[PDB]
Amino acid sequence: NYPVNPDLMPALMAVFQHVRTRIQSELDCQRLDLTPPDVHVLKLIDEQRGLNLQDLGRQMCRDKALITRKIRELEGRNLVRRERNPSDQRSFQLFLTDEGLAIHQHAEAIMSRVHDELFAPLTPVEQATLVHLLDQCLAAQ
Amino acid sequence: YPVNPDLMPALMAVFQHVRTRIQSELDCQRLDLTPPDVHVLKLIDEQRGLNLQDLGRQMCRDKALITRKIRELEGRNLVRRERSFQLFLTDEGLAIHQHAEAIMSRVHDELFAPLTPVEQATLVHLLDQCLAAQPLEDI
Repeated sequence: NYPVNPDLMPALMAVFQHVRTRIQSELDCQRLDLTPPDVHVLKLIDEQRGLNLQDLGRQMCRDKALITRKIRELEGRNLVRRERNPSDQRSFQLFLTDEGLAIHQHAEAIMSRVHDELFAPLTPVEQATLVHLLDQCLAAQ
Repeated sequence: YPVNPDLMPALMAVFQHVRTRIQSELDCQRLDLTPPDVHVLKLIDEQRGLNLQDLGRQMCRDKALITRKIRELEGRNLVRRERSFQLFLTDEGLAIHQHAEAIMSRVHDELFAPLTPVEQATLVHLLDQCLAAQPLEDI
């Protein structure tokens, strides 16, 4: 618990803003009509076939009400589909339509490209130092 | 230079932590706002005369979604509109915004407090590094 440097909050926020700006710009130029949260959601559904709406919201630290609307949005765009769960058949399983999987694979490709561009100016040690300091802030909360 | 696999996840984790803390704090102070609202109010305050299209660009969200958010903030008497329409905070908007601002700095202070003064200064340098490549050119 030491005094807080005044430049930190503004500096952190400028990085967050620069990242979403650059990502959005590359997403829009490939005309995917997706935002980072959408890409995030498709990625989680693909990596866990049969993912549950409840588990989706939990993994993302978001109220179910929010997650349901986003899913509703993606379903309305034919990127996501829901099907009654066979097991306890009281839940609903999430799956990517063929279009959703395709758009997810392309969005991810541009994501890793933007990531490389954003952190390239940083040496391997500078990056690891950045990860470590960020990690220490969180671990002490 | 290879890209560290844990860097974006670390940044996203910090983003998530800040968002949930701000939300929680806003709920405790009963300001009836979400983190995105705070962000919107901050951009309008710091860029006087901002129009719907610019706000949309900075939020990285489409005009349709941004239009709805502003209509809600107008109905709540926090924002007012005035070839393009400029956005201004109302007196209530300025005050609510100032509340959010205090909550914002408190959340960031708790996040950074555990770091030593040297770790903080170093964090700032690394963060400055993550910003757009070498620009400056006066000649």
